[PDB]
Amino acid sequence: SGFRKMAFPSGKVEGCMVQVTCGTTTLNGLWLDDVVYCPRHVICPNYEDLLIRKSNHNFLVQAGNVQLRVIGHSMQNCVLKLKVDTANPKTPKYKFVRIQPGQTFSVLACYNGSPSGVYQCAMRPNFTIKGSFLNGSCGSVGFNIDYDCVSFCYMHHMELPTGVHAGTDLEGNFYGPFVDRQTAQAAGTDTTITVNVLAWLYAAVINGDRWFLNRFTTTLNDFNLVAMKYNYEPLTQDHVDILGPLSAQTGIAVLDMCASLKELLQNGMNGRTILGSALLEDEFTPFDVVRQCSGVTF
Amino acid sequence: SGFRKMAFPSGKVEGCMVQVTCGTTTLNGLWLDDVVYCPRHVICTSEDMLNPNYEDLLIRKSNHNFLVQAGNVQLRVIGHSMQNCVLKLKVDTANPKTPKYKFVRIQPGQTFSVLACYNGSPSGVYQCAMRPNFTIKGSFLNGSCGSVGFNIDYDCVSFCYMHHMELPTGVHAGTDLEGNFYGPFVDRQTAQAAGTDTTITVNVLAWLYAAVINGDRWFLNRFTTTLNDFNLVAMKYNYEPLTQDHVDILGPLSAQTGIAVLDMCASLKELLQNGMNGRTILGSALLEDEFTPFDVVRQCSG
Ligand SMILES: CC(=O)N1Cc2ccc(Cl)cc2[C@H](C(=O)Nc2cncc3ccccc23)C1
Ligand SMILES: CC(=O)N1Cc2ccc(Cl)cc2[C@H](C(=O)Nc2cncc3ccccc23)C1
Ligand SMILES: [Cl-]
Repeated sequence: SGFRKMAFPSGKVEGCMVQVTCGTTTLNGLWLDDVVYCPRHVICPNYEDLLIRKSNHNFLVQAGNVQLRVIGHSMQNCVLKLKVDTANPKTPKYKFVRIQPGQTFSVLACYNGSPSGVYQCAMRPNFTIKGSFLNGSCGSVGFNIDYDCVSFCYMHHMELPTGVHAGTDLEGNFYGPFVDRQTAQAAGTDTTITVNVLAWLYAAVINGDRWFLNRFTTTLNDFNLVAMKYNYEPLTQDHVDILGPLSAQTGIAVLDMCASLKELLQNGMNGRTILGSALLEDEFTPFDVVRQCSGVTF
Repeated sequence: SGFRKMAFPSGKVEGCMVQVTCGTTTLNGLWLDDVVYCPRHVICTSEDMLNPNYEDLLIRKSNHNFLVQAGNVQLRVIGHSMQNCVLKLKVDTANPKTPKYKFVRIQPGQTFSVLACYNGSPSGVYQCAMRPNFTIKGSFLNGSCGSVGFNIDYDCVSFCYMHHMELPTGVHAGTDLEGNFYGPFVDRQTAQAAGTDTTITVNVLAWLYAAVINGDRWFLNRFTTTLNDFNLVAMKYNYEPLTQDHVDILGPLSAQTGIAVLDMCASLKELLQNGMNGRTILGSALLEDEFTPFDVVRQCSG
């Protein structure tokens, strides 16, 4: 029993965190094989013009108390790829994956190439992450651990005026309509990840919380009309199919749980809580619920 | 900016997780140097659990009865001893991944990270607080026994909890790394119940200071309170009494924000009375109590 916002074990990622210094700028790098990946704003804009003026010895890379010598440098979108002489012995089995909004991942927050914390995050529908980052956190990575392979999905670049965070996949492609420079940028209007709220309602049912259940069901269209009114993401047939295992395990049809969410959206919690929360939680995917309520290890 | 329930990087702890098997029972062990620490109930059957004489059960065991597995490598148990409710399995290999570590016993309200494991394999990390009733609100399934709670301060891992059992209310009970239980619990299947829980007041105030540091000031008021009047109100909402130690501990946050601890107490009294009125504090509709004053300073400064 119990339901916590759980992150993947960070160990495999910790062995990849390095410090990247270029001029006065210090941020984090991800060292995989003989390449160090970091936000290209470390050189700061005409990034091709700024990069051509740099030599390899301008980038000081530090792995623990050991300096790595940079032998090459190239830019891929908004990421700088610093070729180094030493291949990281702690390099795990890894993939670079771009995630979709609503998908969750763990963030290993670092300062000066040193991991300080791990937390669970969701890619908001507005392509921002509600993270916890201070200055120096740039280059901190987001990941999922699939069996023994680390899927790198996020590299932190900046903080938006509302305190939310923006970053790229490991190929330098930003999540959202953001750019890596000091200009007027704002996070768009956010929405609730519906499939994730339903998944968390199934996790509450598995944990004995059933007060919100009702005898009612709904059509997917009737629910999507209600969801749109509360700034909830449209629920697709794919989401309904994805919730299938949880629906079979609890005996509550996805549209039956949708009718519960409909009543929670119109009537509220009425002083009650679900899994210790007075708000409907949307940062647990259906897979996160199955992994935590069945016990998958890495 | 931002405030998250943040756990410590688990890597140092992951390199210590092993699987301990005794007959049919399988649980996790913490391998530090040449010793594997695990709950002593690994020697028990499900029947024995009501009234087990652990000294009697342990004297009947030999070293080769304990199968210890570190990854895909079986470790050879060369000795065994019991220290309170922990079994210390001396092994023939010192863990090369052994970090700088300390065994620390924590007080209620203190927080720590939990690396939940099954079969010596880490599956997740989350943040926890030792409840005032000496239980932890964890996320644990069968086979999680032996999972550890820790803090990482600088480069040293402070081991503070080892998971032993789940109480009937879904909450968890365990020991420090010396085998001493937190709370009036025993490693037995006897009728045990978690006492009435209370909110860790110093932690709620710390989280209100974190909200102030992050620009949330809606809940502040023009009032102050005496410490005694705050506790008289706090007790009515099942909040832990706030001591002068707590007031002193909140000093740095009070200085940083400019809001006296007893003024922050007056805000809390008002939030208890009024509720949130559809508003949130740090993305939460409830008053959060699993962030200590130390956690807030570390997350809001470095
Ligand atoms: C002065 C400032 O805030 N910056 C401007 C900026 C613009 C564009 C890009 Cl790509 C990066 C950045 C950096 C930036 O967002 N850095 C930071 C990242 N994550 C959290 C932070 C929390 C407090 C401060 C900085 C943080 C630096
Ligand atoms: C009732 C039961 O399964 N057990 C009886 C018991 C009594 C005393 C001691 Cl010290 C240990 C234990 C074990 C126990 O609590 N194991 C478990 C630990 N953490 C979460 C669990 C979640 C579901 C099931 C077991 C869990 C086993
Ligand atoms: Cl303590």
